Amino acid sequence: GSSGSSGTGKKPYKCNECGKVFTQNSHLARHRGIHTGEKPSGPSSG
Ligand SMILES: [Zn+2]
Repeated sequence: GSSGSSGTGKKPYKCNECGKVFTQNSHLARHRGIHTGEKPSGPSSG
């Protein structure tokens, strides 16, 4: 007695970070990089 769910992501490979899709996983894995990094911890003072 409830709406049944179905379908995870027909797409080949999507970026759970932004949502970009890449036919080839390799393209995605490498892309995800654009996200990681550039995460400083406040001021440096050095
Ligand atoms: Zn992304």
